[PDB]
Amino acid sequence: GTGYDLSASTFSPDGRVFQVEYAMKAVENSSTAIGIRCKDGVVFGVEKLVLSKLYEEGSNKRLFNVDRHVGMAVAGLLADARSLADIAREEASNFRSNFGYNIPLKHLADRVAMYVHAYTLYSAVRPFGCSFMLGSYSVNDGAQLYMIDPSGVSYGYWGCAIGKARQAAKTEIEKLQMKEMTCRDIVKEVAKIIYIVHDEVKDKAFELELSWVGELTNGRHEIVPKDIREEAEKYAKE
Amino acid sequence: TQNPMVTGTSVLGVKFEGGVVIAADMLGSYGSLARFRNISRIMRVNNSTMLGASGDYADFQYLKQVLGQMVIDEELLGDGHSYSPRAIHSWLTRAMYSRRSKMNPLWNTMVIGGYADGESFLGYVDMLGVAYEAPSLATGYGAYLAQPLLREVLEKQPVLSQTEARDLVERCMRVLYYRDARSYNRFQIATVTEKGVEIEGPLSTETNWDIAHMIS
Amino acid sequence: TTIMAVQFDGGVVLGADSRTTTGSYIANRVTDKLTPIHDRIFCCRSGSAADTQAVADAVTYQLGFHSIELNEPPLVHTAASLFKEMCYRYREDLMAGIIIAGWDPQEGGQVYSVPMGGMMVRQSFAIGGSGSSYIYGYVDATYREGMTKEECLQFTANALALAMERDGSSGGVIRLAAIAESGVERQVLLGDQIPKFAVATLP
Amino acid sequence: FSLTTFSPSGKLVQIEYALAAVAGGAPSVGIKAANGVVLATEKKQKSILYDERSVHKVEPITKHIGLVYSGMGPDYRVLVHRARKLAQQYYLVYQEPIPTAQLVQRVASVMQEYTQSGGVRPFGVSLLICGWNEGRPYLFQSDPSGAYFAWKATAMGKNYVNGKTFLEKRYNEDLELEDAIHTAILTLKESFEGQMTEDNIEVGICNEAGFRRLTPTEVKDYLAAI
Amino acid sequence: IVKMEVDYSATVDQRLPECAKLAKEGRLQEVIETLLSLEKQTRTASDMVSTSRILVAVVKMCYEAKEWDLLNENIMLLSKRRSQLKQAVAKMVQQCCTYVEEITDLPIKLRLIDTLRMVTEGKIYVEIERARLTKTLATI
Amino acid sequence: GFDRHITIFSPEGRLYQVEYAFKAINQGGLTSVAVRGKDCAVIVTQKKVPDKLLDSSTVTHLFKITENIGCVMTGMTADSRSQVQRARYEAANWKYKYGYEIPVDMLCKRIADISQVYTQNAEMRPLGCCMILIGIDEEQGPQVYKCDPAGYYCGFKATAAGVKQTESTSFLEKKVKKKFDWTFEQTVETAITCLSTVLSIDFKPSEIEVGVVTVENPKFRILTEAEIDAHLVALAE
Amino acid sequence: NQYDNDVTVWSPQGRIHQIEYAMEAVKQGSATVGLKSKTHAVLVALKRAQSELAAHQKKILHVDNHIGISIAGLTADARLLCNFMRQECLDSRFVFDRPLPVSRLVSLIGSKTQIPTQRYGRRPYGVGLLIAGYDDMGPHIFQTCPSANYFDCRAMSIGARSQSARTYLERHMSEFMECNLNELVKHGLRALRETLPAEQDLTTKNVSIGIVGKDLEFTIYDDDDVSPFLEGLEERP
Repeated sequence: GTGYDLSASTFSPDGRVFQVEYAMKAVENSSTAIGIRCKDGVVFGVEKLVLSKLYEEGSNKRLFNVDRHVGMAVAGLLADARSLADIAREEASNFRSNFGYNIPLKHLADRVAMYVHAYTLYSAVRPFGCSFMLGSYSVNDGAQLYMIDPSGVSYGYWGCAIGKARQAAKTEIEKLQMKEMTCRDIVKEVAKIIYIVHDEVKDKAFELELSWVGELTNGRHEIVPKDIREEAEKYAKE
Repeated sequence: TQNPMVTGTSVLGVKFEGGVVIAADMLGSYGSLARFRNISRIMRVNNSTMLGASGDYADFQYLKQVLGQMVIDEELLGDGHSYSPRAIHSWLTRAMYSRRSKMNPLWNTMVIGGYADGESFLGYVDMLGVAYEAPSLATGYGAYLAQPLLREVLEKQPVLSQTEARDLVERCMRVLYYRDARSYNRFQIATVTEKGVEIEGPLSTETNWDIAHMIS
Repeated sequence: TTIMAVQFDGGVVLGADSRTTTGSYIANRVTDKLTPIHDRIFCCRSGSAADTQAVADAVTYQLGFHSIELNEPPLVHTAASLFKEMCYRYREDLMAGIIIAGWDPQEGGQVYSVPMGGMMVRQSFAIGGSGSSYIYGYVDATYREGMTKEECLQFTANALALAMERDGSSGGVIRLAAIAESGVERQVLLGDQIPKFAVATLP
Repeated sequence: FSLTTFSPSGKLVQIEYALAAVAGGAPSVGIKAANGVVLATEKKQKSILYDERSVHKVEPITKHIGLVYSGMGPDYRVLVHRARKLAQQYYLVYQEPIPTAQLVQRVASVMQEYTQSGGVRPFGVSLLICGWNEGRPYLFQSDPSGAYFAWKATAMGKNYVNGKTFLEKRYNEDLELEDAIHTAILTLKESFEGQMTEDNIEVGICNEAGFRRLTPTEVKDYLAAI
Repeated sequence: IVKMEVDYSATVDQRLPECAKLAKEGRLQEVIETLLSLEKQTRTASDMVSTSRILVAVVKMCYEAKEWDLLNENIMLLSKRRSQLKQAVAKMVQQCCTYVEEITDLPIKLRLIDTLRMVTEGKIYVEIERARLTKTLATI
Repeated sequence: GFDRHITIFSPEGRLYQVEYAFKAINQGGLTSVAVRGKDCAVIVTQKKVPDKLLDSSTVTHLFKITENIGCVMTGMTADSRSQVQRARYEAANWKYKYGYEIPVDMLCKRIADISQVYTQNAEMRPLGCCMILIGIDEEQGPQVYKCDPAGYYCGFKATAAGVKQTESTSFLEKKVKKKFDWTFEQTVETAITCLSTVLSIDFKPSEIEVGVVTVENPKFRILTEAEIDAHLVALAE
Repeated sequence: NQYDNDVTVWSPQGRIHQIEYAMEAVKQGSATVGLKSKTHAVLVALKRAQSELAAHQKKILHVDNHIGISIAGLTADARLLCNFMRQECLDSRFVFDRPLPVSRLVSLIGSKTQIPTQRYGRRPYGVGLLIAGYDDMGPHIFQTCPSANYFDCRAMSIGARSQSARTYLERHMSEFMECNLNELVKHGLRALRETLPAEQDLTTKNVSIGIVGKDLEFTIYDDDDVSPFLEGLEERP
């Protein structure tokens, strides 16, 4: 690059946008994530590095609630990730105010992806340094899960992972047999996969933030009860 | 906004020991017309706060949408906090005052009931931004008819029990149906308590017409 | 004019009159008041004809765009939300009574009412327009639960016919629209086919 | 900065590069005859996959104003759209003058939003304009930075130099009738590599009756007997 | 060539001999069609041995029921359906080569040229050419 | 310098930014083919799906812009979706402003004008996605057009875009030079065999997604697995 | 290094460099510690003095009765953040008569500071914030870095040589919930005293204390107010 990798408005000689090619590197460097579409819902999971024990119980959590039934598991530059989560919350609120009911996940993912692409198109603004999964469930549309790269577009995922170790997580994700496994065992298995991914081999101790959406929660994307999912973390440990 | 077309009639509510009960009939008065007889004028603000309104039902629906959206946004953050019914009453008060200042008033008189921190709260806000809290509240002709009974009950009994409170509310609804042109014999009664907000549904009051034989 | 909607099992039936009045002169005696907002969603207009047409066309815009961007037929509730927002934000300028109905696979036959003011309500049956105020008792007394397609069609046709014959601002022909999963079927009742309850007052 | 810019000491380097770009390769000759004006151009589509009745090089801006152009067709589209809007606005303001040739000079002058407000990047197309609503014809050229030139015969292609030389040697002249379109086709022939045909060559004529883009039938008729 | 997806070895074992009994004299073509459906299923599952066995069974049924014409259009359809598996068609041609050499007959010349046309579509050096050489020698 | 860094005219008299943006379409690893026929217009692009954890239901590159116009995108997917959204907005806005549905040529013209505005100025950049849109037009038969990151909107009968677009265009030029009209079987088979000869995988009926617009049947039919499988069986016969 | 020049540009190795430089603005500042308790939040800030004649400057800024902040870094765009937080808390007071919960305020600050990290020509707010608040969930201590990524913390310190204070707080953070007000304040004073070189020592004039509790609204204690806390120092410089 050298000369062409200064602003996103400058195309590469081969026809590439090196600003986003570098923004993807921040996502590749930040801690990983995972989201699996269970048979009747979607289960999230993210390891968060407790950089210092001075911090309280899990804060700046990689999980977010963008709408009543929709959750966002994000990785990458966390401040811009939170700003984008606020953008998604505003988009969901606006859609609910205008068209009523709840925003379908495919349309929400498409709109937030178009907003992210608007931020990577220009020169004055810079591409977002974050990649996130949007997971939701409803009785009508089942469970959906869309993943958005820092510059790419939403894609339907049965199971997806992002962050430091995408391939290592995805191998065991594809090893796992989804589409017939209930969200409970999927919660056990996502923690198992995260613990299989390196946590303290080169880093500090990690916390297990896991999220729910499904008919077992009648929609209503909420963080899994951590007190009762500590045993799921224990099964992951074994 | 400027001239309501479909108006909702009176709503009332009283607080008791450990909870509050409000009641609104299910009639949307298109002037002198009983156009809509199966509409709910009571909204669940959250798990521990209820709200009813009297007046333009379109304005009530707009306020319901906005307030539900802001409650959803508040609960999305997952900070453990919530919009206390006192805060909700203040927010509605400010909204009505801002609309009046902009000279686009919201043709609704609203009663906000809640039970948080183990203490019952029962707010009141009108179109002109006048707000306060009282143990018993009523709107429109309800404040003329049902309110005196509540005041005379509360003067001798500063505190109330839930069963006799809802019986008193039912009697006040009967009185309002008897002597209000815009009233209807189908009212919803919503009770807020420590367990949450429970709405009974299309309750009806029994009418007495023995005095009809006193015409001659 | 009079507009009316009824919801039955698996679809809805809409009936509207063809008269639009200006003062005491008949501007258009064959007015088509059943505007198709989408393939399976229809609109019944009452009041200011220009305002009704503008609101219906803008909502048809937004709803078609929204359906295309979802790759799925829109909900009748979504259309009614669009109408309520459009009417409520501009109620002080726009004075129009709108009856919305249609069929979607999510719920089925649905009917909503958005009169002047901008309020939305879901009803088993909806009635509006200048001539509506004359058939309230009949429509309420002669409506059953679980009525089939033909029963709803005939009952709505009768209600529109009586509203026409009684109200001075209503007349001409009757337009019926049956909306279901199979599609929409629109028919016109004219002249002798109008269900008539003759009033032969004795001399 | 956000206008026509980049003018060093005694030069307009960006404008000169724009003129190097408008050298193009579409000859697009124009001839001002006594009866009217002919704007002929070459449509040499890559392969037979492309279509010739789909896109056009000659555009009627109004009733008797016709337009042909040079390199940077995408810029030319926006320019002709702007020209149509400008002519329509003038006709609306000064209602019903049937304004073509008392407007051809005026529309050429209002081709100042064309370049004098370049838009960061100047337009890369030079366009020839024809009009005949004055009892006399008019052929004007507007370039990526200049203004109306009021030509009598010129070309704006890859071989525009020898095309103009051919025009003057073949004596564009003044007594030439409307059928100087034969000479225009001959001038294209010099800057053409192929057996030119009706779809390969697009020509519009603007006489005192009005402007008309000649259909492939008449273009082939003229190309016959050449 | 391509990885096997769904094997039907149990299905062909339990059904193919029963199909042979049901059409011992080959009067039924529904049996041929249903094994065509089964081998199509195994082909979409990318199984070679099952398809080869089905084709070998089909030609063996045609041998025993001596329908020479129906053999000709049957093998034409088998070789031209989607080209199937190159191993399977090369097999089927091989047992066809083994069969045409034992019955003298008049139209075995037609059988020889039919298989020649089926194999001359290409794939000569690849997937068996000695069969085509032997057929040409047989024609000689 | 910065002649090759910003959207400014080169000293040699060229525009290098759009020249790079066109190669951006080749980047991404995909190809698409569009064939206009006697009465229909069919388009097909490969569906490169890495790993099955993705949803093949939503990985598509073809969309409905309106009830009769269907597009296929080639290039970066984010810009592709942005331009698809813009095209849908333009179609809806045209239907609102003018009663009749937007002709496909006019829609391509508007998209090309937007792209030309993008290559104008310097604050923004061109979108690296080439769009091929087809649709039935009355008094015109089937119509196919291509809008490019530059603003040049054209293309007809047989037109392709993607990495190996040149080979597909050459084969389609051979086919169209062979003077025989394609019915609503020959057009589809021609497109399928073109894309297969470009990329020989024999095209298992799951890795391509074909869109069809006929005249007797309007609308952009995104042909299902069964239809593409039937066409593939008929072709390989 | 080219890629380190501007905030908008992104480094090829990953994260951008201007924000990483922005965190050096808070590193180059006087030390400050802030710790939670079961019922109180206490901030101990080192009031850095220019010269003995001049005052020790102002730290531990006041926001509301239940929220108080401590700045560490670029003082210019720090009173701006103080104004923003005061305005938001007063807006909450005005709209629904309740103290704005600290978590929502911190989220607002993070969102507000995130935009300059992406808008060209806008430097990030290189200010380190130690927000002490008492919402309904007990005391809270939050650290806001110029990278706009806030953190919640049982006890956190920022400033020059603040790593030693961080280590002391971590080693003594187990015995933080069950501490009297004076005990916790003395914990913070020992943590801050361990930051400066051995020549420096705590004085009534060079230290500031911010205490907020359940019944105690936020109060900024200094020399005379600090002396009762400064007693029993257990001085081991």
